[PDB]
Amino acid sequence: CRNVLLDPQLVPGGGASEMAVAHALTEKSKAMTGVEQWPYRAVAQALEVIPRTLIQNCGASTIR
Amino acid sequence: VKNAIDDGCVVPGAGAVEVAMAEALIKHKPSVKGRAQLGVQAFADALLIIPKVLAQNSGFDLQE
Repeated sequence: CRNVLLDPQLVPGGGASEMAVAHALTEKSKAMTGVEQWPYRAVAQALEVIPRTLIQNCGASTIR
Repeated sequence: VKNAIDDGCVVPGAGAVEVAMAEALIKHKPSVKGRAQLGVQAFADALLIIPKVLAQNSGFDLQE
């Protein structure tokens, strides 16, 4: 209620949200180039470990 | 290909044959006695290794 009352804008996430940012950063690292791209690509991946674990409970090859 | 000349009949494989044969055993007693039945379960699940494990190598869960 404090969330909605502050910002009527909210994410339709569901672990979709961690994932959304993770892929977002990978796209940008490639475009920008520069000395920043390797540390920025490293953090992109860290975020992606988390929604992968949610699929681990469900079954099959998580990464596919 | 020597065998193909020997037999007249060649089946589709890839652990196709083996699930079919295992299914046939689980359902009824082949001799109708309980003495036979204790080895029969054992015989049927032994066969299932060949198909499931092609899935395992590849990275696809075996039960599915």
